[PDB]
Amino acid sequence: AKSRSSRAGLQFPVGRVHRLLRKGNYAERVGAGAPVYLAAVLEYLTAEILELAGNAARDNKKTRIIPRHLQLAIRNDEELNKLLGRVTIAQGGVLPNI
Amino acid sequence: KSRSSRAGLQFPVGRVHRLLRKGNYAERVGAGAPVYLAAVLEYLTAEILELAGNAARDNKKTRIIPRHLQLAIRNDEELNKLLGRVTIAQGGVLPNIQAVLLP
Amino acid sequence: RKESYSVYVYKVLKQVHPDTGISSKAMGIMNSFVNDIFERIAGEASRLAHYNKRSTITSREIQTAVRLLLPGELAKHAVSEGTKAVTKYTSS
Amino acid sequence: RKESYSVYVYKVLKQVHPDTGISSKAMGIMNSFVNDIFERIAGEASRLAHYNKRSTITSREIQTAVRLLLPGELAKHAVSEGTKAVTKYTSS
Amino acid sequence: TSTVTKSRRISRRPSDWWVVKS
Amino acid sequence: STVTKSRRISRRPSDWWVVKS
Amino acid sequence: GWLKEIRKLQKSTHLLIRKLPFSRLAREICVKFTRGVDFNWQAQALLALQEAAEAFLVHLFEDAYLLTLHAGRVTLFPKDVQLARRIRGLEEGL
Amino acid sequence: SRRRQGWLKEIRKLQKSTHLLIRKLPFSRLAREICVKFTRGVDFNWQAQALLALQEAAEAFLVHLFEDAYLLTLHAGRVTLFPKDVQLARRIRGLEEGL
Amino acid sequence: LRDNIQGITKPAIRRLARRGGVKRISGLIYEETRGVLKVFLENVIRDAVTYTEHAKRKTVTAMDVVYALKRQGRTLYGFG
Amino acid sequence: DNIQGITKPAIRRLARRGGVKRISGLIYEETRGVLKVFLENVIRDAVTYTEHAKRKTVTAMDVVYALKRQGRTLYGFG
DNA sequence: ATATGTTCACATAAAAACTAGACAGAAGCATTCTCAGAAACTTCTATGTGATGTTTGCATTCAACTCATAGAGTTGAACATTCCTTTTCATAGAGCAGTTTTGAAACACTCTTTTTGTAGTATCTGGAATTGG
DNA sequence: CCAATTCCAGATACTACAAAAAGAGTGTTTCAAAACTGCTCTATGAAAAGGAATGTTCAACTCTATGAGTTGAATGCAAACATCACATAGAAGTTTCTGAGAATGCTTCTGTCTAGTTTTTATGTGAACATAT
Repeated sequence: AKSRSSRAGLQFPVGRVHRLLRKGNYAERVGAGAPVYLAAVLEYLTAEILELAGNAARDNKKTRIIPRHLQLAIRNDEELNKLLGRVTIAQGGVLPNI
Repeated sequence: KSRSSRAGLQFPVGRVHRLLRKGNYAERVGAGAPVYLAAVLEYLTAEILELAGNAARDNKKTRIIPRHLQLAIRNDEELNKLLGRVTIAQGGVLPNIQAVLLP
Repeated sequence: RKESYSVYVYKVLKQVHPDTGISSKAMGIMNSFVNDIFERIAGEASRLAHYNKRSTITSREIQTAVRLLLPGELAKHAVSEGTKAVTKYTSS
Repeated sequence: RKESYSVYVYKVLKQVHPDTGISSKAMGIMNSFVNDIFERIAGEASRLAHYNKRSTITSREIQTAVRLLLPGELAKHAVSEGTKAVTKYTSS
Repeated sequence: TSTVTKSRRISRRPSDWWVVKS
Repeated sequence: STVTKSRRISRRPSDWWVVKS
Repeated sequence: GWLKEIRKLQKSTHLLIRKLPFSRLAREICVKFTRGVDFNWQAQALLALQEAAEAFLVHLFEDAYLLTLHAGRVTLFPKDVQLARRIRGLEEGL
Repeated sequence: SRRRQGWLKEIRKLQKSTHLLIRKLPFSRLAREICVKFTRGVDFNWQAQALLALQEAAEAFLVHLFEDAYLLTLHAGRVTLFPKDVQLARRIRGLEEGL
Repeated sequence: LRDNIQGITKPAIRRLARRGGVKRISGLIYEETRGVLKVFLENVIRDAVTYTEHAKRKTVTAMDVVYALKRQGRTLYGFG
Repeated sequence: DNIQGITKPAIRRLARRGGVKRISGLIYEETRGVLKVFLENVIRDAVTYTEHAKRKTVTAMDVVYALKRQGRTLYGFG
């Protein structure tokens, strides 16, 4: 009668993350606040990437995001480039470097 | 009547079985998986110990020290590729000097 | 029947940009990113719980794993977001 | 009240070199090596079992993980030793 | 240059992280 | 360059960064 | 001439190697490993393999040209690629 | 003639031993200073084995980095090491192995 | 040409080098590039075929390639 | 000035064990900075591991785990 | 001429041999769960065609490169001396870590019902191409 | 080179629906707080010796401009094959169902791995005899 993701004031699902934690054989028990914490972190990272992707798309007179915009947004950020250091984006290209 | 003796091994089978059961790997464990794992572990240990003993004997010694383990590991391409990101304490380096520097 | 994170990504996109769309390959890339980060954090929390002889995964393990995995300002803001979310969820 | 592989390493050494000893630091290094290899193989077998939607770890998963992890000749000889031990164990 | 996204997190561009600076 | 108890040839890691025909 | 070519290629995102030669090479390498049996291939698998290979090659060329500029030249040599593979350390350069 | 090549015998002797090269007390002082700069105001204790392991790891890292940097130096056509060699070695090793 | 390794032509290698930022290339680069590509493909294809024949299938799937690349330390996001 | 405790002869010994023949004067400060960055990263990870548990003493296993989490394995202190 | 290689006493921190004894491992049976075997069918992969136009292969060349050498300037290894800083042999004090109980709160397990992501289907439009200015 | 038109592939919008997750209750288990014990980290004292610090010097190293030898990016033209549209058969990947064998939970009996003693022991240290560079 009331979603847990709305209880936490989020958009990502909480019950699905809880089930995926329970069925991933990570430990024999799972707490109650761990899925909320994980969903909040995931939603924050998603929003952070999507804002820069939308900015990169707007700076090219486009109204739809393509993998090139995601590549630009990820490689033009310091901490995001540090986090995704061993990841390859398909159809993303490279950054213009002389 | 031991399982290790039944499989003709020196490494323990019950201990590996218990470690697999209490390691958060899967809900069920078979019967030949611990035997297979113990056999592989014993084979690797025997290879390393033989190479280290040969190194120590050629070095005119009687006891194996970490230096001999380093010399044995870094002189075998497959063992070197397996332990590529491992550091051995008090092991030192191999005596490798560039030929351009030496006259 | 398959499962993905498309609806939630679209929701947060409409939240951050009301007049912008997205392709299908970009959505697949976002799904892969979410799955990768999930796996990283969950594995780190599991091994943390194993090191200290515990059989439960709590928000403390998640916070420690986030502090260990993300760079500085990202980790600070993610910790703040998670703490705020847990505090809001508890008072209900 | 601690566990190690000292007695088994000593038995293997006596089988290989009957007139050679070993220090304590080398024994600690050997214990570390055994634990590392165990952890690697078990994790790879778990991942393999999860990919194909199975809830059991059998000798086939161990064999495939050994083939995936070790280089060529080491993998061949390890598979030989493993199947030999299995067929000797099941015939009793 | 930089970018101040929501939550006021300054998004900086990578630089020469391989040079020692005092 | 060395034959152990089992007949596995233990070779020295000579070179791996050069393309050989 | 070369400058416009580089500036145009650094802006596009399409694959640079043809599909049929890559498919033939991958199929022959795959049939070399098995016991003579012929395996079928999906199109997405070959596409992913080509994407990964091309990304790897472009990054290796970037590193090799860094080494070339350090050596004091402007022309790329095979020893630059070899030294980059060696410095990458047995896991990334191979 | 004072000494033709003493560096040769020095290298040949140093590549045969396996003992630590940095003193223990300055290393302990530096480690404690950094650790107290990380924590807010608390002063943490340190086991001896922890400091020994840290020193071993640091010295191994430095020796390997020096090997790679001298490879780059010899590629550049020189016999003297420069800081640019270390910088380029870190850059090519990448974000993790190059810090 | 007739050999399958010769199907990777000089224009394609030149385009890859130009995308990488290279300005001037030598003649001996193409064979080295072919050899490096061959080693890369051999490793990835061996791992993928192992993953494929672990299950009782006869068709190579994109997920096998993704798993091989991931276990070798190279994550791919597009074909997940 | 604890960073100055790492003297010039010690850096010389490290470079000589690494195989270096000649060293320039500007290298000691660079080496000090690199060592400082390495120590900062490892000590941050180890202190996080230590304070996750309710302890106030850094142990060897904390350092081992901190090194392992960065792609470096140590065998002597297991 | 000197570090190098080899040789003998010694005692000693270190390795090695005994023991007993909690605790981890083995034997045996009923329960329950899982993965292999069989039949079908439908999607996706292999194969042939027509054109083909699109791209590549081959021959020159000369302006743009690489490579070897020598002179001007810079500097790091080698060495005498000294004294300061690290190392070694005792020495507790006590702050902090390790062990044992337990119980109240937190987490797992089960049946029901609703609501939300999914799979198809029907419309709308951003983006790519071509031509002309 | 940019701007405008038109087309269509690829988005958005729109519904049924079925299965997954809250709601509520019940049984299990586990981890923090308290008391006790011990343990090793830290701060202190007294010698001491050898290794770091200063200063100077000179042969060894780097930088740079230049001439001699090599080559590959640009260009024109003829050939040819990766592509694409279309078609098309059929192989095997997937789904559903069934059933025998293996893992498991539990208990009782055994044998063994490890901590506490307690007996030997390679080898570093000191000093001395030939020797290649």
